[PDB]
Amino acid sequence: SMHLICQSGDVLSARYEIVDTLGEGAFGKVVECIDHKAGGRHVAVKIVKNVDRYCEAARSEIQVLEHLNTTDPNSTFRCVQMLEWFEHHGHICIVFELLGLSTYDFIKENGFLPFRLDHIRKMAYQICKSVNFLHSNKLTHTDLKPENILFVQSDYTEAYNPKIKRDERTLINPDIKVVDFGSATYDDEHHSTLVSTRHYRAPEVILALGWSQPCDVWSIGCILIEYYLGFTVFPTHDSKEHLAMMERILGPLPKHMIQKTRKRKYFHHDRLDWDEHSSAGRYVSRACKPLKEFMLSQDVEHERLFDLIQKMLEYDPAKRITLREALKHPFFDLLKKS
Ligand SMILES: CC(=O)c1cccc(-c2cnc3ccc(NCC4CC4)nn23)c1
Repeated sequence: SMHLICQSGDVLSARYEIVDTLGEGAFGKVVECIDHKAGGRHVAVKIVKNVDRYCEAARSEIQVLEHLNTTDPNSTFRCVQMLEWFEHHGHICIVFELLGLSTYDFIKENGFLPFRLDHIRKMAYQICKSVNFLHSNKLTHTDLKPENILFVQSDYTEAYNPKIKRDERTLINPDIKVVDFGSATYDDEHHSTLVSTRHYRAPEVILALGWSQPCDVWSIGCILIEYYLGFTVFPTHDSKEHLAMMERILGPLPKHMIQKTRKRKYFHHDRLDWDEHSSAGRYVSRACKPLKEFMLSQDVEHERLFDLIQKMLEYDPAKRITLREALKHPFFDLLKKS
């Protein structure tokens, strides 16, 4: 269905010639096009699957982009600019400015090797600045993950290394933009039950205690530790295991969240229902240690990052640091020297 309409050489809306695939999600596909009606400018086109759910998410995304782009026409807060949208054989296609690689693709293709601290600081700052602007405008992203943070530019170099039989990519400039408003929710709109991709889901989302701007802050915390290590500290699929991993890495869950939740399946009285002395239990234990033991250095700038990471992963969303305050954290002082 989608396969039949996203081929190299295909022409969309009598101007956009597909030259390459940039990526794939559950929503569908992102393709690189030459725009023959804008002097041959390369753009990005999100082709949405002709399914009810993804169609309605795409109409929702278009509405959010019109708002964010109108409010911030210079993209000072780094949300991707939408150029226009059309229908091609029943599929909604959204045209955007072409950006470079996802942070996900860059880490994955370098063999899950982390970003440098200097790069992470700049990227964290821009991610917080961009998501804080959604926060100012009565939005929650809900689906922040490395796949949805793209480098503005192809500002990197690439060489084949025959020792390890892949390309290695070296970042020059780490500037990013935030993409995918398919899930973004206004404060007064109906809130989805489940939101976020398992690895980046806040404990208030897992426990169905209600969610808000603070669930984004949790996701950014998870992104930052993945950028620093090259992998997530929550490598799991299952909800309970995910909660076991939070206990190991971050310390016990607040009793009030455990007792308030209707998600009682996960618990037994006051505590996670988790045989730690079992095979799957000892496995989680091996994979997990207190957060600050992931630090690769005791240098103070590593202490700075992990203090912010720890405040972003506060269990209680009423307590969790805001992006307004995260922007002011000591980790960022290095960017504001003068
Ligand atoms: C994934 C998504 O929703 C999205 C939305 C708007 C624009 C883009 C976009 C713009 N330029 C590019 C260049 C690469 C790209 N990669 C897709 C991400 C998923 C790994 N997406 N992309 C992606």
